[PDB]
Amino acid sequence: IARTFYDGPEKNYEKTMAILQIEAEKAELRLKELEVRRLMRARGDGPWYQYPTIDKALIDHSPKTTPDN
Amino acid sequence: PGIVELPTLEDLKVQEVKVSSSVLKAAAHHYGAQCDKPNKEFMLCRWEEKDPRRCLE
Ligand SMILES: CCCCCCCCCCCCCCCCC[C@@H](O)O[C@H](CO[C@H](O)CCCCCCCCCCCCCCC)COP(=O)(O)OCC[N+](C)(C)C
Repeated sequence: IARTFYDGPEKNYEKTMAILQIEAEKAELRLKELEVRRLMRARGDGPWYQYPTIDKALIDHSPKTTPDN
Repeated sequence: PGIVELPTLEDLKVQEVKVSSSVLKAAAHHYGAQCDKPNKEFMLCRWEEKDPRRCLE
């Protein structure tokens, strides 16, 4: 029965190790991702949460009938 | 915010041109022909400095 239907304990042992490594890395990635989102939303210095401002190319830099702009 | 600096009344004094607008309009073409250089210098100062206090002379 063991020879025909099953494998040795090493396969399950090392598959468990691989699965555990993947799961732990995903957990730490999720925690880091939440922290990064919080910091970016608080400070606004990252690529995320970049809310639009007025484009400066719309300004007209020509004389304006009056010296004082 | 700071104190706004203003010229004294003494250096704002000048010999005024005391002719009415019709006289000025009658003379205007020759006036713009003859007095072009100082007028243009003043108006360049005016649109560059953007400050009346910097173009008094
Ligand atoms: C000497 C007399 C006493 C002997 C009694 C022996 C007791 C065993 C008999 C009972 C049958 C066991 C139940 C089957 C469950 C096994 C399912 C699974 O585990 O088997 C797969 C293998 O598949 C097997 O072929 C299972 C086939 C069993 C199908 C049962 C059908 C029987 C129904 C009878 C119908 C008869 C005719 C009907 C007429 C109408 C494993 O997949 P695999 O990943 O590859 O194997 C990994 C191990 N390796 C790497 C070493 C290969």
